[PDB]
Amino acid sequence: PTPKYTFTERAAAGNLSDAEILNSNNPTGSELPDESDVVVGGAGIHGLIYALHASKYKPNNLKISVIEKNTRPGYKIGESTLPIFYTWCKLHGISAAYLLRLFGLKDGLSFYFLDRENQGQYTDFSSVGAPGLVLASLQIERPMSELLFTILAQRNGVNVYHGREVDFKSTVVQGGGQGNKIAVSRGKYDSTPKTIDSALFVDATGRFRQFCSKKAPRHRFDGWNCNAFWGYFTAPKDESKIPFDLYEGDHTNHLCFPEGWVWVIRLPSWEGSPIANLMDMVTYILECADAGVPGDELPSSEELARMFGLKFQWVTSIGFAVRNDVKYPEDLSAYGTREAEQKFNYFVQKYELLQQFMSNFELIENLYGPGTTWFIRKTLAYQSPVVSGPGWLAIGDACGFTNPLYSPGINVGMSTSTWAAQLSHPIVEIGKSAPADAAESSIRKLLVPYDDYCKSLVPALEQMNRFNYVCYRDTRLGPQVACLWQFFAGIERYLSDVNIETFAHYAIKWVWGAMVPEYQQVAQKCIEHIETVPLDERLPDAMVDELLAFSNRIKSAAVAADDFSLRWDAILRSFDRSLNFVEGKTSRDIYTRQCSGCGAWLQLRPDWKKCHSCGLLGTEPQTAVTFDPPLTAEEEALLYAAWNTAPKYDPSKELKLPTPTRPA
Ligand SMILES: Cc1cc2nc3c(=O)[nH]c(=O)nc-3n(C[C@H](O)[C@H](O)[C@H](O)COP(=O)(O)OP(=O)(O)OC[C@H]3O[C@@H](n4cnc5c(N)ncnc54)[C@H](O)[C@@H]3O)c2cc1C
Ligand SMILES: CC1(C)c2[nH]c3cc(Cl)ccc3c2C[C@@]23CN4CCC[C@]4(C[C@@H]12)C(=O)N3
Ligand SMILES: CC1(C)c2[nH]c3cc(Cl)ccc3c2C[C@@]23CN4CCC[C@]4(C[C@@H]12)C(=O)N3
Ligand SMILES: [Cl-]
Ligand SMILES: [Zn+2]
Repeated sequence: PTPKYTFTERAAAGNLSDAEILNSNNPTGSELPDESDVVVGGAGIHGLIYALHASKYKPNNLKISVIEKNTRPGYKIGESTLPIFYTWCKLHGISAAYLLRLFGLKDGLSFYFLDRENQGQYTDFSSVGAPGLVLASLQIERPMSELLFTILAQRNGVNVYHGREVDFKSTVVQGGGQGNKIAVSRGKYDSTPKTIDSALFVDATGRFRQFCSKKAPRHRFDGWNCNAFWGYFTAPKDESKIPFDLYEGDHTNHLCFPEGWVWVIRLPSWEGSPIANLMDMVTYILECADAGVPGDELPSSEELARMFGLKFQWVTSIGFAVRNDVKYPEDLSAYGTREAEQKFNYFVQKYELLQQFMSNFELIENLYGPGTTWFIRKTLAYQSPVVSGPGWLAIGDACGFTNPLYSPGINVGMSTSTWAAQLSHPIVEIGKSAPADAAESSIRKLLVPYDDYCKSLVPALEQMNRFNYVCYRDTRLGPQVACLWQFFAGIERYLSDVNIETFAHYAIKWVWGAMVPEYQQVAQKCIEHIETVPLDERLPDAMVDELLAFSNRIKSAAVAADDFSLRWDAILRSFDRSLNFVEGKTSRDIYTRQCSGCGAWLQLRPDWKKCHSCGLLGTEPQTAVTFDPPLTAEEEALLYAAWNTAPKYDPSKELKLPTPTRPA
């Protein structure tokens, strides 16, 4: 495809604002429609996943308008994504060659557990992702993922309006498929709001819960909650002085300790780029995806930035997520002038390993505009007690949220967004095909499972969060109990069989494994023990021994009962094939390498000879995947064969679940 500069030129010819150039790409036009089947409040990632999935699940059935108050896709925290999300992107026709032009490669999770009383001691738990011919995960800058999904939405019959605000004071939402009247303005100062007559309203306003807060108070779980404070840093090409052995920047890295943990996410940033030029670059990428342009013949990230007049740089997202029963000194002014900055820098010098780690990084000022050098968010976890009602439902963060840890926000959260999307077709047709009272009853009954799923979902994720946090108080429980169990219970068995049709059904059965009975049993034993030890004390060694022996006893039976074949010892660096911990073991598969020119992490596969980020020809990517223990040529062929194309939908085949086989 020859690149087009359609939006760049249109923006300049008409002197168009950011919201105007974006809204000019809408199928129905740059102004709001008088009527729609669905109106979605919010074009964060979940409002857009919802709109894309509803449209793709049954095209040309629902008219969908997404209303977003930001003038262009806005900054959001929440950058790490997981195989289920990549698979969703691939099912929606965007595979890794194209996604890697926009986003950072993620190919593993790694955990380093710092001993608080023996400064400088640590242990680790490391998993790899998958070969490049199998799948990828992604580290995403959220202004770019929300732009990608906006453009993709507009190319699939969905209208997305930036610069517009749902007015929840004058909006009317009513049941029975009768009629919503969604008031949309440019903000509070605007006294010519427009109304969209519509059948279904979707609350995708995230943690602000702008509609469902009207139906129930925010719910908080018992016990401590968490706070987060974070910033953006350079991303060193040379990672070798990082003080953790075998550290890799293409993992989501977790530095874990009694008070909480630090995330470390390497990702490219497009900040400073004009919105119109970005629309042209994204549109080009999608035309290239449509045409099947091979990776090596697709321009690199840096070449796209030259072609479309963009700004591109590598950054590291680094943040604390710590318990809110931490005691701070009253005066933290030695550490900075803002609270977020003060608590971040204070926590870094509490651990010699965090200070040594951070000394590989340089703070970026105001990456996302003035005031954004530092971020702080307090009291993270909450649940919405009501997530649907006559004329509406809620998805994503508007249902509830727990913690950054294991990235449930996007990757588990998209189970609500994609199930709501699928359900939206019969909800709208019911209202068009039955009188009001029966329509409303039928819709209510259809949504009982969705309501029930959301109700038990956040408590399960909250118990998952606490399980990990308490085990992070010790350098044996963290890796050998909490990480082991999250990986065993939550690995996505039979993900290669998922298709658009089964996606929501599969996703709601996953829950990161947090509903697996043996997982809950080990989690409750640890939480019950550890929560009785004040935060400022070390766990008694006998308590660690007892909890470790318990975990291992439950684990060995649950692993024996699982029927899913997996080369556990190639994925986890420190465990054998039966998921037993091995004190010295370092061996495992190698799926990635760093470009020697630009530092970007790359997937090893023989059809990608050039770095996808800077274009430098891998000297001769003789560097092939290393399987340890080895695979034959046939076994390798078989592996890649399973992941080529998702199977067609078979309404008679039953869905194989992601979770371990039950013991019978
Ligand atoms: C510190 C931290 C780290 C995290 N890390 C991760 C991670 O690594 N991975 C992960 O998966 N998750 C992570 N999360 C969770 C993640 O940030 C959220 O789950 C996710 O961004 C929520 O998406 P959403 O679409 O529901 O809401 P949002 O992305 O918050 O979007 C809601 C949208 O609604 C809009 N809106 C609000 N009011 C109106 C109105 N009246 N009219 C129109 N529009 C409106 C807002 O402008 C906004 O764009 C993290 C969360 C925190 C706090
Ligand atoms: C199931 C997947 C998505 C997965 N899910 C994880 C969760 C955690 Cl917590 C850690 C690691 C993984 C992995 C690594 C896997 C293991 N599979 C072996 C055959 C194909 C595949 C898919 C992939 C692979 O190549 N790597
Ligand atoms: C298993 C069932 C009850 C189910 N349970 C769900 C839970 C969620 Cl969260 C979403 C969708 C479903 C479905 C739809 C299914 C899928 N099955 C395919 C073969 C037979 C069957 C039974 C039925 C079918 O025809 N429709
Ligand atoms: Cl993660
Ligand atoms: Zn490069």
